[PDB]
Amino acid sequence: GHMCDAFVGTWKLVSSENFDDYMKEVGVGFATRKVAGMAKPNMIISVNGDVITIKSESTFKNTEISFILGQEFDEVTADDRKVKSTITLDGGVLVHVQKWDGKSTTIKRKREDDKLVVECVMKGVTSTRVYERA
Ligand SMILES: O=C(O)C(F)(F)C(F)(F)C(F)(F)C(F)(F)C(F)(F)C(F)(F)C(F)(F)F
Ligand SMILES: O=C(O)C(F)(F)C(F)(F)C(F)(F)C(F)(F)C(F)(F)C(F)(F)C(F)(F)F
Repeated sequence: GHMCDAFVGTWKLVSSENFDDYMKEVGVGFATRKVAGMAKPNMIISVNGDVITIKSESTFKNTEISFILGQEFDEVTADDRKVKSTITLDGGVLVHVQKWDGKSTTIKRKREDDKLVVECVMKGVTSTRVYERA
């Protein structure tokens, strides 16, 4: 169970680019966009056998997803979309696709330098969020 060894630990947000535009394209409502943009989340990534957990903690809301690489699962996103999610390990990157309502979005969680970078894409709109170790 070593696929995710470069991701495990705790992380805190450094910077965010185009995040509100990404959320707009996804369809997130105004108030959720404003709370999300204001959060300084702490991310916890952990491995228990085959099951990986990604937890995001912020002042007003936490999320927690647990999954096996390659196995589709149900996710209720923070903006309350009911999506079908699959996360795979491709070239050292966690590639997460969410499918719902005839639409898709991809969240790539990757390593760059000493950082964990989250790249979100919806119909050509890309957000880049950089985390440092907590
Ligand atoms: O509208 C809500 O219910 C909310 F709580 F404001 C929220 F925006 F969804 C949120 F969950 F807090 C959040 F900000 F989106 C978040 F916590 F999920 C996040 F985006 F900050 C993180 F990065 F933690 F996921
Ligand atoms: O920083 C991250 O870990 C993240 F993955 F980029 C994310 F911010 F959590 C997010 F997935 F983009 C997101 F915030 F959850 C969201 F934008 F997708 C959303 F729409 F679910 C919400 F509602 F939280 F904004």
